[PDB]
Amino acid sequence: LDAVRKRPGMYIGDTDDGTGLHHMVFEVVDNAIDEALAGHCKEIIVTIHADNSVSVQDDGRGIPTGIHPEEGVSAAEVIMTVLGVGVSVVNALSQKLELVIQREGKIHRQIYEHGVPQAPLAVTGETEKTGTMVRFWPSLETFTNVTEFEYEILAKRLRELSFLNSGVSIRLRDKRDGKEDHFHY
Amino acid sequence: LDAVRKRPGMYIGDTDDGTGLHHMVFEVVDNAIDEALAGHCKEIIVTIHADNSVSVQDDGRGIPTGIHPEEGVSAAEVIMTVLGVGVSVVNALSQKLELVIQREGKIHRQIYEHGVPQAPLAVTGETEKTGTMVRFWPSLETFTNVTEFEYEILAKRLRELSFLNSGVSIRLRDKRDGKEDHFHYEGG
Ligand SMILES: CC(=O)c1ccc(O)c(O)c1
Ligand SMILES: CC(=O)c1ccc(O)c(O)c1
Ligand SMILES: Nc1nc2ccccc2[nH]1
Repeated sequence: LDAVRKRPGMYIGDTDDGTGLHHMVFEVVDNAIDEALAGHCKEIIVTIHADNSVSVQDDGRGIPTGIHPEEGVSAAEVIMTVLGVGVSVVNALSQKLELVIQREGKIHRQIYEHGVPQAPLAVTGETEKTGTMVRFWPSLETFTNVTEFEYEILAKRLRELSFLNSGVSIRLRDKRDGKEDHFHY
Repeated sequence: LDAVRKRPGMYIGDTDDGTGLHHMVFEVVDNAIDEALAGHCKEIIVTIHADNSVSVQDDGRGIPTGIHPEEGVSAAEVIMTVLGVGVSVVNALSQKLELVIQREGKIHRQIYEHGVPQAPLAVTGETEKTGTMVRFWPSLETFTNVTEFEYEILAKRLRELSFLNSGVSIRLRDKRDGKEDHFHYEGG
């Protein structure tokens, strides 16, 4: 991931004018859409939190949790840490990232800081539901000037995606001012 | 460097009791002694700064600055970013690291933060002198509990090192209180 950390702008886009900041959300949403497509309910929830983080949930199968035979770590960790530009870019440029996977009757959790896992992916409980959730806090060392998520930039792109991905429900929620939308074709 | 960032304790040692913290200085000092040994004058200066950073400088040839054919970056950057334990561990576990190389009449400067170079190695000026200087700020995200450099730990070790490295002048300076030492054994 140091190649991404060296030149963030080349992977995510301009880190000063707000282009890169919002692309972080869109990269995560692309992965959530693929997961939503192969599930049953087919819904995604993008939430802007009051502390300037964004969470993207899907209700799909849950991304794979088993150990990757080559890398020797969880398959999820390989997705989050190894080089669509990839969510590993988003992880590398996030001062914190929380991963939650609901799969095969179990809830799995992992925390990253600047792309570095704080511990191995771990089973934290039981559940009937399935899906994946990523909440990330953009690194304020990387992202300058425009540091706050504008609602309408996200709403605009998610609207475009809802037409292209006709089977998927996309909800957008802003916890700062209570604004919300529901894009579905 | 992510392998070091994943488990800092495995590379630098205990990051709570202060032993790992001081190992950061001694790893850089071992590289400075290697560079000093290649010259004739051979002086090293270790300085504890008032902001709890430590600088280590030598007056040797200066570490290589040319672009590495495979890696596509300066040889200096390769040394600082590719995995004693190596300086790349020190760089990875420093919230800031400043590199200054004087070589072939040119001053070269580069800044790192948490192992990540902020720009490519750059010729910023001219010089009659040669040598390498590394100044690092230990990462407070990694190093907990004991976060300040004890003068006595460094002074004791540098004194021991002086007797193994003949002709190498080792100066220790503490800018917090003005305390300084000069270890120079000229045996053989
Ligand atoms: C990282 C990843 O693969 C991913 C998949 C689904 C998600 O809902 C998400 O937020 C991230
Ligand atoms: C890391 C390295 O090669 C190095 C060489 C000389 C030095 O004086 C120093 O502080 C570091
Ligand atoms: N603050 C901060 N920035 C970092 C960049 C890479 C790895 C760890 C880091 N901690």
